[PDB]
Amino acid sequence: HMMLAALKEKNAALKEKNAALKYKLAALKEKLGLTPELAALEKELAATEKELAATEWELAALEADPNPDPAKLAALEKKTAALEKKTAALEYKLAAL
Repeated sequence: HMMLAALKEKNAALKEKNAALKYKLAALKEKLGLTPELAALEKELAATEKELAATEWELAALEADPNPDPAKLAALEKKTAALEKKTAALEYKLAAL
């Protein structure tokens, strides 16, 4: 439960970051036009968003489980860390524009 509570908080921060990146992306599209780089970053943001939605389903099932599988919890933890790195990389690509 302790490790699952932290994963829920990390997921919450990731959804908030993804939303703000959406508004930054759209703002950059206005300032610079639809450049091929922005189109690539939008495609990467849309993908990352879909993986974030999928892992929230895993959080919910693990929360409902009276004895949550440590293996599934560890799989979610590594997936959350990968998405945190992917989102931070996308944030840097956007800030560089």
